[PDB]
Amino acid sequence: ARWFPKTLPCDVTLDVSKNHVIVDCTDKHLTEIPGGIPTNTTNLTLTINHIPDISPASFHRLVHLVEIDFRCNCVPIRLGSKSNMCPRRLQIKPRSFSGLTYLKSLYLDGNQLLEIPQGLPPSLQLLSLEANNIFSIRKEQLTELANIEILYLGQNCYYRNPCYVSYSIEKDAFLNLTKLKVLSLKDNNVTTVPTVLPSTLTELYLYNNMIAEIQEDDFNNLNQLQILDLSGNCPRCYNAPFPCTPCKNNSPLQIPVNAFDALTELKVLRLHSNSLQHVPPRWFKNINNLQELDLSQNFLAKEIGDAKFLHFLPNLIQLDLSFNFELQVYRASMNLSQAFSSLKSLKILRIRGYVFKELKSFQLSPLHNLQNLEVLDLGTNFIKIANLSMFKQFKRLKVIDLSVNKISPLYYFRYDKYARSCSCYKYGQTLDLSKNSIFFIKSSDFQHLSFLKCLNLSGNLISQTLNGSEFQPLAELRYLDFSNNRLDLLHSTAFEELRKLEVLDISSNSHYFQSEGITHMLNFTKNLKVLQKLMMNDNDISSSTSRTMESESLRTLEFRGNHLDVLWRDGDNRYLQLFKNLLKLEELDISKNSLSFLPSGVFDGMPPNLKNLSLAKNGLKSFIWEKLRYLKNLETLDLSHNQLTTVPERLSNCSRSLKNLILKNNQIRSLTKYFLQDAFQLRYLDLSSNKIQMIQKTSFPENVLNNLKMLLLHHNRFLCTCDAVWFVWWVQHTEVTIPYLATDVTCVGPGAHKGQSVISLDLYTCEL
Amino acid sequence: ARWFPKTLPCDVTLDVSKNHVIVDCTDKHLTEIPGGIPTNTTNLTLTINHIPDISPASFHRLVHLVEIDFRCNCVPIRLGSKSNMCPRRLQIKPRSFSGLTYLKSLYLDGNQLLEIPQGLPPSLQLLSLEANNIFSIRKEQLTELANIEILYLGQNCYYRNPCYVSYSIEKDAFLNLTKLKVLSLKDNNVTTVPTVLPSTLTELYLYNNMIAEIQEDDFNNLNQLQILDLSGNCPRCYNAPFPCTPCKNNSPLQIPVNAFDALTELKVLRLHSNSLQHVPPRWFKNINNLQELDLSQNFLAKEIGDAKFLHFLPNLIQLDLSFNFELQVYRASMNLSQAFSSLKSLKILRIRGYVFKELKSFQLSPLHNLQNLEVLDLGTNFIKIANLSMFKQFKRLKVIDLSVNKISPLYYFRYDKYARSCSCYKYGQTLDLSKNSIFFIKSSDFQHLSFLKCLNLSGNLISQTLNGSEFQPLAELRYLDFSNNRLDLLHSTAFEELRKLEVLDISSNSHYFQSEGITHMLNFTKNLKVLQKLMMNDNDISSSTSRTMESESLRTLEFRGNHLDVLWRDGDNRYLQLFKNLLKLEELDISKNSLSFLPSGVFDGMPPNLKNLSLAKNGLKSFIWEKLRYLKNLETLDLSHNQLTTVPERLSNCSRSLKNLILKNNQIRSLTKYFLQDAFQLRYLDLSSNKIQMIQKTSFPENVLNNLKMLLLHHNRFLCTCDAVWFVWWVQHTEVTIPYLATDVTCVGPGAHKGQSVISLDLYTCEL
Ligand SMILES: *[C@@H]1O[C@H](CO)[C@@H](O[C@@H]2O[C@H](CO)[C@@H](O[C@@H]3O[C@H](CO)[C@@H](O)[C@H](O)[C@@H]3O)[C@H](O)[C@H]2NC(C)=O)[C@H](O)[C@H]1NC(C)=O
Ligand SMILES: CCCCNc1nc(N)nc2cn(Cc3ccc(CNC4CCC4)cc3OC)nc12
Ligand SMILES: CCCCNc1nc(N)nc2cn(Cc3ccc(CNC4CCC4)cc3OC)nc12
Ligand SMILES: *[C@@H]1O[C@H](CO)[C@@H](O[C@@H]2O[C@H](CO)[C@@H](O)[C@H](O)[C@H]2NC(C)=O)[C@H](O)[C@H]1NC(C)=O
Ligand SMILES: *[C@@H]1O[C@H](CO)[C@@H](O[C@@H]2O[C@H](CO)[C@@H](O)[C@H](O)[C@H]2NC(C)=O)[C@H](O)[C@H]1NC(C)=O
Ligand SMILES: *[C@@H]1O[C@H](CO)[C@@H](O[C@@H]2O[C@H](CO)[C@@H](O)[C@H](O)[C@H]2NC(C)=O)[C@H](O)[C@H]1NC(C)=O
Ligand SMILES: *[C@@H]1O[C@H](CO)[C@@H](O)[C@H](O)[C@H]1NC(C)=O
Ligand SMILES: *[C@@H]1O[C@H](CO)[C@@H](O)[C@H](O)[C@H]1NC(C)=O
Ligand SMILES: *[C@@H]1O[C@H](CO)[C@@H](O)[C@H](O)[C@H]1NC(C)=O
Ligand SMILES: *[C@@H]1O[C@H](CO)[C@@H](O)[C@H](O)[C@H]1NC(C)=O
Ligand SMILES: *[C@@H]1O[C@H](CO)[C@@H](O)[C@H](O)[C@H]1NC(C)=O
Ligand SMILES: *[C@@H]1O[C@H](CO)[C@@H](O)[C@H](O)[C@H]1NC(C)=O
Ligand SMILES: *[C@@H]1O[C@H](CO)[C@@H](O)[C@H](O)[C@H]1NC(C)=O
Ligand SMILES: *[C@@H]1O[C@H](CO)[C@@H](O)[C@H](O)[C@H]1NC(C)=O
Ligand SMILES: *[C@@H]1O[C@H](CO)[C@@H](O)[C@H](O)[C@H]1NC(C)=O
Ligand SMILES: *[C@@H]1O[C@H](CO)[C@@H](O)[C@H](O)[C@H]1NC(C)=O
Ligand SMILES: *[C@@H]1O[C@H](CO)[C@@H](O)[C@H](O)[C@H]1NC(C)=O
Ligand SMILES: *[C@@H]1O[C@H](CO)[C@@H](O)[C@H](O)[C@H]1NC(C)=O
Ligand SMILES: *[C@@H]1O[C@H](CO)[C@@H](O)[C@H](O)[C@H]1NC(C)=O
Ligand SMILES: *[C@@H]1O[C@H](CO)[C@@H](O)[C@H](O)[C@H]1NC(C)=O
Repeated sequence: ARWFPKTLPCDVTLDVSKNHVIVDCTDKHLTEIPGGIPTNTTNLTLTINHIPDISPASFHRLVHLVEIDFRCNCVPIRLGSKSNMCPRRLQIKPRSFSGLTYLKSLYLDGNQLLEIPQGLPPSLQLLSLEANNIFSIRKEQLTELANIEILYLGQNCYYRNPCYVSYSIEKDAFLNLTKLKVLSLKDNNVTTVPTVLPSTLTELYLYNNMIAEIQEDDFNNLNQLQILDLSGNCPRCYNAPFPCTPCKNNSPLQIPVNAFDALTELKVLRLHSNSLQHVPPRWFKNINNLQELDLSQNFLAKEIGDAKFLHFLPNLIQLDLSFNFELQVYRASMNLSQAFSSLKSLKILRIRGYVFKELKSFQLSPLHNLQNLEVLDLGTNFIKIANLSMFKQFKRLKVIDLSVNKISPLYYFRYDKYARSCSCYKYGQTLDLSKNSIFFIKSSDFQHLSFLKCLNLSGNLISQTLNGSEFQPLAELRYLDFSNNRLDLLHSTAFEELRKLEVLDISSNSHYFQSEGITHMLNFTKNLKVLQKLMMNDNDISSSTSRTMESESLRTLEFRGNHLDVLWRDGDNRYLQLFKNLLKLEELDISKNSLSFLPSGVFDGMPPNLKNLSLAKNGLKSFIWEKLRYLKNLETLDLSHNQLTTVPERLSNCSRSLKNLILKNNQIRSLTKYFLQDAFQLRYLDLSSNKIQMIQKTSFPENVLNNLKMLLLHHNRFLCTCDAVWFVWWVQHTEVTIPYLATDVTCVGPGAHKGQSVISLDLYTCEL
Repeated sequence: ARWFPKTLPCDVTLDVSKNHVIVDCTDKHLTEIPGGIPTNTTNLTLTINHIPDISPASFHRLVHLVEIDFRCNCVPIRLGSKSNMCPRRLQIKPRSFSGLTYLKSLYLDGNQLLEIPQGLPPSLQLLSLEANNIFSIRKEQLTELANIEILYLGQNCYYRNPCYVSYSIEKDAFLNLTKLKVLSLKDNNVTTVPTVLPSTLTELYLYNNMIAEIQEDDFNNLNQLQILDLSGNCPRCYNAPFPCTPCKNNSPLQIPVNAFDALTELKVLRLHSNSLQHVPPRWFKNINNLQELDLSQNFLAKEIGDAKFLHFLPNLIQLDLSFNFELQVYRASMNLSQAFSSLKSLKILRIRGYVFKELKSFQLSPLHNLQNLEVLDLGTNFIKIANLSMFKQFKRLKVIDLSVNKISPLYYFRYDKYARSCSCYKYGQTLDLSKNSIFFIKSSDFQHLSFLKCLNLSGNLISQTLNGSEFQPLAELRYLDFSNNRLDLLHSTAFEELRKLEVLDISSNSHYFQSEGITHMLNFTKNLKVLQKLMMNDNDISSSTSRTMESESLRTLEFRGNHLDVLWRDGDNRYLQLFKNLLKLEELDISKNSLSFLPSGVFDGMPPNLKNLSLAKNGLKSFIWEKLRYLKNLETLDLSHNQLTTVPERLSNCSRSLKNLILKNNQIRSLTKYFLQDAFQLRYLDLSSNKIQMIQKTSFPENVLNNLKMLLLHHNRFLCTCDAVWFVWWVQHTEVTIPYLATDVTCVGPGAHKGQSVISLDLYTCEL
């Protein structure tokens, strides 16, 4: 019971520990900075709005501001919305920030600014001006930034935001920024490394530029540098999904052998897409502490078979040599140099896109005694042959990734993976064979792999009648992803040899379920004694040879994207107890099953401990709410995206345990007279995207409403007449969380009130 | 144009040739028969409504009625809607039909009637009472039906509409119906064939009943019978998708060897699902003219290898022996008796669900000299091996169907396929291998099959880099369905050996398009010199190695379900001419491509003769209508299911050629002042399912409206005030075809008019 309603269209959080008062106005369709922002505001976010200008009046009384995030109020045309394009660039008048003596962070990215804003306070530590039109850096324009530590200037001149000229940086522009630690000049059309840079730099990003050559002294004074990224300078442009201009004569980025001598603290070196043909060992002479090295998207296929530089990297943790294939060559094998054995600290090795026909055990011998190796990624290599038993010498690994290959019996190609916008590994040893050509499996294929905990066979070509003998050696397996295959459940003994199986995914195996009159033994679960979760989504199941699925252990069943409407055809009672004997089942997802109605017997046929039931996206037109009495343990009921027109007369007379009721996206036009009357257990109600006009106190008693963790009412058809007097007052003065109050909890009428938020509604004429 | 607007909620057609006045009130949510039905009405349909009763007032003036179709006004609970269930059965008071002296047809199906309606006129020839609760036939209740020719009484006692007792038919109930030709007692729980039936019967349907035995004299007097169906009496219940009770001791339907002796005119005999183990030749002794024989869903696997009865069927056109497999037996081969060679007239032979491992050439030798054979269907047999070259001896066939098998290098199971509700074959010789396990193809696989015109490899496991050598022998092929495979377009020479290919379907081959950084040669079309149509739907294409697709012959390209939003990413101009060099292209479907906007250059990049463009289901939020000037041959533009808010100021100034404009399912709230001014080529406009409130005369000039073949305005937000005076009058008096006028061209306001049809609107108060 608030005494003064909050009409400000921003979320106001109070973090009393750090004295911070956070005002978040992100994406509120604002054309001006709203009035009434708290005077003690420390963090103000006005991101994704259409405020055309900043002036001394903008933050006049907000003297305690430590951060202003004013991003994307005039986003460049190619990066922004075409339905609501920005007409003019953001105008910043003088003395807008100079009075803010506590300002530490200022983000003005994506506003089409032509110059670095001046009159900034001396307390500023972070300045961000990405995706603007600033492509000439002058020393006089950086004088104000004396105490700056982090400076983002990238994305001011590239294909999604062109400047039509080379980027210019005056000599020693950044040299006297004595506290500068992070400098990013990525995606800027830069032609040379700016010199002299301040020796305090810890991170330097110069990737996706036009730097053809590094001078031997470009990084001579950067003895504190930890991260250096020169990627995308002389890029490898074959199959580039973005406009890509390589260096002439197919030349690499020219780096002198002594260019990194001063970088004794370097931990990360990124040389992705630099068209490199050799990696001279001399580069890493003085770099002893290097931990991450990205050499992907170069022409290093031959170098991988020699790689003498690896002898100088005993502390390297991560090495990436992906997409170094030679065009038009299909190598018979992967030639890894013996030098890989000197990478004592290596945890992750990635060599995708090398392109070779057959993987043999001895080709991985240089990796055999790398004691800290955790990930070996050889995906996207068009490997046709691989004896999986070779991985018996790789039991210590966490993931063996052979995904996207031809084995049978956006990251590397995105322009800027760090661009700013406006899984079974946890089970243990994983062998990922997903998106391969395995059409048939036999026990001998998995010999010597009894240590595996997860096997991903998703997206293979397996059209087999499994009988419980195919995975016999996989005694420790806990997770089997068999999705996107053609499983034929002729035998109820399928998967029974996987005695420790906890999760089975057989989703998207619709092939044999789509053809009429063939056997489907859905009772196969009875033999899996420790199975906790079963997924059989998108199988188009409309028939079954077994009338009951049984399990003493299963807790979760996902059965979405099937045809329970056909199995439960009215007059056919045979499958109304299909899930009844899944005695420990707690979660059942039967959404997207074309259930326009539920026959009588479905609720009585549910297993006894059912907690979360989803009947979403079914086209449900009616629902006998009283039948929820059968589900004595129901806590969550999802009826979203259906065609329901009513709520129960008494929700308490339907379920004594229901905590979360989701009714969003239905056709509800009104609530029953005593809907939530005495439903004291309800903690979450979603009635959003319905057609409710009125809500009276009898339907929504305050003794129930105040207990709610959340109440969603947005996108309804609220009629703001004098009959809505209680609802409007309650919404304005309630502590109960209701999202979208200042953006989509609106009056649709009458007249004057059409389109008006109920939070700003004044109904004084109703009490004269 | 019209002086008296039509306010009747039914469609009224006038067929002056056959002298009919057709009034169709189907599915109009009627609770009473509407007043003002034309007195000359001959055919009155009131199907799917909620009219609770019929009385002498119902058809008082309609003396010229020849047909009353009053079906499904009180559909049985298990067959009808659960959101709007019928409360009480249809009440028919006396003298409702007795005055209709020209009534020839009366359909009262699905109304929960308890007895055969009495007081029917003597002119009645067809009476239909399916899906009612009439399960006792008495001779006295049939005396009124003296001139009846067709009588449907089925579906009155079965699992979807139970009666809880056996069906009763009095002795000789139908005997004195001297003109009865068709009698259907299907799905009725009948225990014996009713006798004596009138000798004038041409068709008798007794399927899906509890008849365990046929007496030798049950059909002794039926010398005019052409169709006899006794299916589903002692059914084969393995994998039945409906409640199925077999005859005890697994006994078949017992048919004496001489039961069909009087049926000299029998053309169709259906013995589907009768658990038959033998087919005695003696059954067909006096049946010389039999044309169709259905013996599917029996236990005739052994009989197929003997089948001496086939020697007595030289005129048989269609033979079905599907789903006769022995449970738990996987035969090595198909044993077809040599007796099949005596089926001289056979055109269609179906033997699905026989279940055998290997198909060999000599197993089909009994079929070699059957000169009229057109269809050989061996689908759903779990065949693992088959030399496709064997079909060189079957060049005369139209279709060889091996669909749903395991070959590698609802019809038979529906309860009642004739239940009443309330393709490349045209190219020539087709070989259907769809839904098989072919993972790799080579030229030799298709040796001796140069005669084929269509090959369906849809839904196989082909993950190959085709290079133009795999289909070398298929010189005459015109249609290749390669959908639902894993095509890898590494080579632009794929499919080039198919020199006569007119249609290529490579839809749903998304596998290799979903993985980043691999080659995709979309320029492969250049080599296909007579290709007319290319389908590459649902491939998730977001990248391409070729910037242009080329073709001198292609007329139709389907590219729906891809990611042109990614290929045409703003700032990337490389693929804006992807379709430009498809010089003869007339139809382009680029719907479902996530195109929230179209970058500049898309329209200029279109090929010159483009006539039909679909941009449906894209989430398009804006559209520069002026760019249609580039498409000088555009005739059809589909912009349905998008988020457009406006129409062009003057459509004629955007396109001089546009004839069909589809804007249904958008967010349009108003039309421009002169929208259709001088749009002389416009013939079809769909503005349905938008949010239009008002339409003024200026937007819709009469010289343009009079050329429209159709104008769709339904499901809008029409505001029926005095400002809508022109629109309301025009809708009422126009001759332009506007569908859904009496069901979904409604006022949403103000007050009194909410929910009212604009056709029934009286605005006389606006002119006083
Ligand atoms: C087709 O006709 C048969 C009879 O020829 C109908 O079956 C009969 O149905 C009734 C009602 O379901 C059965 O009676 C009940 O039996 C149970 C069990 O003994 C008893 O507890 C009840 O009090 C009641 O007496 C009757 O036994 C059963 N007869 C046979 C021989 O099965 C059948 O329902 C009809 N089909 C349809 C679809 O209406
Ligand atoms: C990781 C990036 C992959 C890009 N390349 C690829 N994209 C796609 N789609 N498929 C590919 C399959 N392969 C293997 C391959 C390589 C070279 C040659 C041709 N060499 C012969 C000429 C004389 C020797 C044939 C090959 O396979 C049949 N590379 C592929
Ligand atoms: C047309 C309806 C098909 C119904 N049956 C079927 N439903 C489904 N899903 N898959 C099937 C695969 N097959 C072939 C088959 C038949 C019998 C036996 C068992 N016999 C062996 C004991 C010694 C011989 C094994 C078989 O394959 C492994 N029939 C199947
Ligand atoms: C309010 O602004 C301050 C200052 O810009 C933010 O402080 C940063 O918090 C992160 C952790 O989230 C630290 O890693 C940084 O070192 C802090 N920066 C400075 C300069 O102190 C703070 O996070 C902002 N709060 C919110 C919620 O926006
Ligand atoms: C990067 O800088 C180059 C120049 O170094 C820009 O290229 C020039 O662009 C103009 C306008 O298109 C042309 O008239 C010149 O001929 C180009 N010069 C050269 C050498 O190519 C380029 O546009 C800049 N990049 C971006 C994305 O703006
Ligand atoms: C109007 O009713 C007559 C009589 O019921 C229908 O006539 C049938 O037309 C079909 C198709 O030509 C014939 O096969 C039937 O034999 C005719 N029946 C009789 C009894 O003559 C006519 O089709 C109905 N018209 C419409 C459009 O409903
Ligand atoms: C591996 O590659 C190197 C060159 O990179 C070559 O010297 C060596 O002989 C190759 N060995 C094998 C086994 O291919
Ligand atoms: C696979 O390798 C194992 C050794 O780990 C060996 O026993 C087995 O025979 C090999 N099989 C094949 C097909 O090479
Ligand atoms: C298996 O791999 C697919 C990708 O091919 C991925 O979507 C899925 O999450 C993986 N399974 C698990 C359990 O990690
Ligand atoms: C399962 O099939 C394999 C051959 O694939 C066979 O060795 C095994 O005996 C079968 N299992 C049973 C229970 O017959
Ligand atoms: C599944 O049901 C069949 C009968 O249809 C039975 O033979 C089989 O043992 C059942 N399987 C399990 C694991 O209960
Ligand atoms: C689904 O049930 C699990 C317990 O089985 C619970 O952790 C989860 O919160 C439930 N989902 C919701 C939305 O409450
Ligand atoms: C609870 O609901 C049932 C069904 O609607 C009804 O019969 C019962 O009377 C209700 N309780 C009360 C107190 O009326
Ligand atoms: C074919 O089946 C019949 C019995 O139906 C048997 O007499 C005959 O020997 C069988 N021949 C072959 C080749 O299987
Ligand atoms: C397939 O049959 C043809 C005869 O038409 C023969 O030439 C060919 O060798 C056979 N192929 C195989 C794989 O047996
Ligand atoms: C190929 O078969 C599939 C069914 O497997 C069918 O949907 C498709 O229409 C067939 N292709 C043609 C061109 O008839
Ligand atoms: C295409 O593949 C076949 C089969 O591997 C091969 O014989 C043929 O030489 C290939 N074509 C070319 C042009 O390499
Ligand atoms: C497709 O383009 C490639 C170059 O990217 C070229 O080698 C090939 O000949 C082209 N194919 C056709 C059929 O034009
Ligand atoms: C126009 O082309 C579309 C496909 O883009 C097609 O579905 C439609 O039937 C065509 N209409 C006419 C009148 O040609
Ligand atoms: C559009 O209308 C203007 C004004 O009448 C005219 O100048 C122009 O030529 C027209 N363009 C087209 C494409 O009809």
